[PDB]
Amino acid sequence: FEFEEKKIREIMVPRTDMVCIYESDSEEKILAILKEEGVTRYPVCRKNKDDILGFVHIRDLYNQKINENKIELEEILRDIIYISENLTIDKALERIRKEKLQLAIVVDEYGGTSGVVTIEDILEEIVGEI
Amino acid sequence: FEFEEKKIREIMVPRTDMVCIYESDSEEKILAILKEEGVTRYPVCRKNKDDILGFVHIRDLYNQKINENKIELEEILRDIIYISENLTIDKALERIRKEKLQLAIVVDEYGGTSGVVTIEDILEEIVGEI
Repeated sequence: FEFEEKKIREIMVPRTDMVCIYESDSEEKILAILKEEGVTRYPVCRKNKDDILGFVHIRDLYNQKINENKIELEEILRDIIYISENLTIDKALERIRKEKLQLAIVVDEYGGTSGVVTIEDILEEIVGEI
Repeated sequence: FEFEEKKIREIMVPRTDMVCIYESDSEEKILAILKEEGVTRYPVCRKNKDDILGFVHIRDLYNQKINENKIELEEILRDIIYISENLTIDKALERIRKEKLQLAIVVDEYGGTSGVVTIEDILEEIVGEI
């Protein structure tokens, strides 16, 4: 019940803690962050965290590097959806479920990135209330 | 180069640290461990960690519970492969890549479970050496 009134803002990884791979990051930096972080899907940014280009999956990154000794982000870049931070957790699931994606960029009232949230984060929260 | 002589034993989650969902676990216990552990794919065991039935993915578990208020493991159970702990990391990748799976149960010289290893664990190790 509590997740019908509860906003996505409450369970997102906030902008400051979100890890973006920037298109200009070195390959060394990318592997260093994939290794430290325990995470499978990374948003890719141009310049700043408000210009999201899409996301990438860790397996794709590693297969590029292993097979060719070069990471080409554009060739493995996968689409994201944007949702408002005032969307309730249940309508978020409905939405992301409908679009067939696992990852949402969460957007503030000024059209900036306020954070990021995963389909699992959202299911984890809902099954909580049941 | 070092991963051509290096065994899977060296990068597996060992038996003792591996988390198995047992077929007889309560639903409460399952959600409690999915929540604490930061992990997407869980082996399912009957009785002990040497009788692996397959594995399950966290999204499937959560969708069962949310949609029906009941977890039925058999209906979401996905196949695993077994590899020897003396397989080298490169032949492990070849093997798991060939079978189209993301998760291997690693087996000792007595036919027991010595641990578990993921495709990402293995790519993470290989790109290390390059």
